[PDB]
Amino acid sequence: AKLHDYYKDEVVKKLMTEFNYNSVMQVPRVEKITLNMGVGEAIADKKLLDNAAADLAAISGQKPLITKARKSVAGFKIRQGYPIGCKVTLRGERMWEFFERLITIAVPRIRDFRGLSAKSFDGRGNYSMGVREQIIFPEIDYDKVDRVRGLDITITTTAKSDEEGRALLAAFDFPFR
Amino acid sequence: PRSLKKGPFIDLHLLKKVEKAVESGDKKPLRTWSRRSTIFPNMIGLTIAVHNGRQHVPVFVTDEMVGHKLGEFAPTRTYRGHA
Amino acid sequence: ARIAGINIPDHKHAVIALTSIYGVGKTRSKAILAAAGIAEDVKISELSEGQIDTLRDEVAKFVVEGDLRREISMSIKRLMDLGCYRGLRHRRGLPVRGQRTKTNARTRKGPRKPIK
Amino acid sequence: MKKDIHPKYEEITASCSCGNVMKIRSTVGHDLNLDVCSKCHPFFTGKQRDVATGGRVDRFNKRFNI
RNA sequence: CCAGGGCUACACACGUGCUACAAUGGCGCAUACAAAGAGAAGCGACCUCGCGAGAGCAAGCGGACCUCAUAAAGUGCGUCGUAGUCCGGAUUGGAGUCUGCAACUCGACUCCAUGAAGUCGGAAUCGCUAGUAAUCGUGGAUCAGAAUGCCACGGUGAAUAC
Ligand SMILES: [Mg+2]
Ligand SMILES: [Mg+2]
Ligand SMILES: [Mg+2]
Ligand SMILES: [Mg+2]
Ligand SMILES: [Mg+2]
Ligand SMILES: [Mg+2]
Ligand SMILES: [Mg+2]
Ligand SMILES: [Mg+2]
Ligand SMILES: [Mg+2]
Ligand SMILES: [Mg+2]
Ligand SMILES: [Mg+2]
Ligand SMILES: [Mg+2]
Ligand SMILES: [Zn+2]
Repeated sequence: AKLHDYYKDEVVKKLMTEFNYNSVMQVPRVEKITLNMGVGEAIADKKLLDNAAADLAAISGQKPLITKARKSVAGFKIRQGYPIGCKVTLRGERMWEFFERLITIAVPRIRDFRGLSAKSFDGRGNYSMGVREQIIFPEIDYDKVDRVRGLDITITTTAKSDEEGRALLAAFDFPFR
Repeated sequence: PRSLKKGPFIDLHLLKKVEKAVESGDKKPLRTWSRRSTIFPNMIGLTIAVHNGRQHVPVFVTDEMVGHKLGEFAPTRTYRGHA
Repeated sequence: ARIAGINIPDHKHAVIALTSIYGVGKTRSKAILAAAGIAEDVKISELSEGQIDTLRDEVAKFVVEGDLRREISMSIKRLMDLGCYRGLRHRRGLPVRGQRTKTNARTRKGPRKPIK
Repeated sequence: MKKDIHPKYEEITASCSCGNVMKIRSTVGHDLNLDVCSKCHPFFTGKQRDVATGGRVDRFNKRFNI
């Protein structure tokens, strides 16, 4: 957790100024960063579900939790209980070491990288963005791949409104636009 | 395209028409049969209704129409489809 | 063996494997290596690590992968919204360069549509 | 964390074209080479010059002079 | 009589062609071998620039004298080693040159970026008996410009006919 010490010493005192907080507990922080692969093509065979979890475990070094269908719908042709995705919940020491490689190594490797949106914080601080390529990480070999996946990022935080979460991540010099 | 040591091509009459238009200061639709003349930057901001073989259809010249020609905005055939 | 924001192949030669960049051909890649100072028949693998560094400083001055896909999409959409003759042919799927469309217009229109 | 199920994880050291010799913790196993650190990539001076919308009149008067 | 437009349109149907789907080939480099033609408002050496089509200055010839003019396939050496590829070249983006009052509709050509279909084609059908077929170049007439067409020329050169 390199960037966590950078949060504690300099990002807190910055945010105390521009929002006039009257308690050290009132400043925003981040709770968790969640990485979802919605792999719908596992209903054809379990072979593609198994190699998608070998990707995202190599990216973020925890074991992925396979998700299941909440309700059984016919427009997508799934029952109630079919495995339809995976996820990893990152917290604490392991959270910032994804967020270190994220805004330094992994994100500027995107083909035709222009920058990210900022109207994308759903009212209550929580940023969620999606990535179009699992190749961008320095983990997976470019030649050893077989099938292209895709995932997203969800940065849950303790910001009260839409504005405080934009100013939180901006003091981590986040590459908006 | 026309050569560059020759320079641009324009009719001598439409050059006198646009000059007389800007010097007088009108927004009257100038009707001219010069589809073969290249638009000059004094023609920007005027309505110049260039003929298409059948009638006169108006063109209000914006910025991005400088190196083009007037015939490109006056379509000379007509086509909706076969069925 | 990684040049210009894409991956360039390993076991192909010098001037050939650079043509994987959207923006160079056989001629412009000879301009890369004759300026930099590398022989042309070595592969992109077994180029040294002081060789891949400077080779992008030859590449960066060209308008390439993302910088070149946007200005073509800016060029064609600029022809769309003026109302020129060219952009009418870009929004109607009928070719632009004067060619006969009575017969042999099978690229811009796609292959043959049967009558229904 | 459970001592059996997880993949390995260890400090590696990442080298970029910007002269960075940077230290992370990653599941690669070997070392790492980069091309774009977030200190060099055209993100604060690149998006400015790459647009270049260009003066339409200066397309016309660079070609010639009357 | 005149200016612009049309004869160049395109859900589509048939006839005749050129280029292809590659190694008996592509590219690069060196290097051998023709015949028939035209030319005065014509063809336009060398030199000088230009990535190049060209431009500049400007000899030479009414022509077995001079120019158009460099034949290509081939051979020597070298590489790429079966992939939609160092095969194929369509198609579009930005620049150009030229002839021409004038290149938007609606010209040819150059340079650079893009790099489709196509991996030998169902039934059916055509040409050809020897310097033929196959192959690869080259000239000419119409013509300001604009040949995969038409007419003419040589190089290589088969299989087979009970
Ligand atoms: Mg390329
Ligand atoms: Mg008339
Ligand atoms: Mg006709
Ligand atoms: Mg048919
Ligand atoms: Mg080729
Ligand atoms: Mg060969
Ligand atoms: Mg020269
Ligand atoms: Mg194909
Ligand atoms: Mg080419
Ligand atoms: Mg094959
Ligand atoms: Mg002739
Ligand atoms: Mg002619
Ligand atoms: Zn780099």
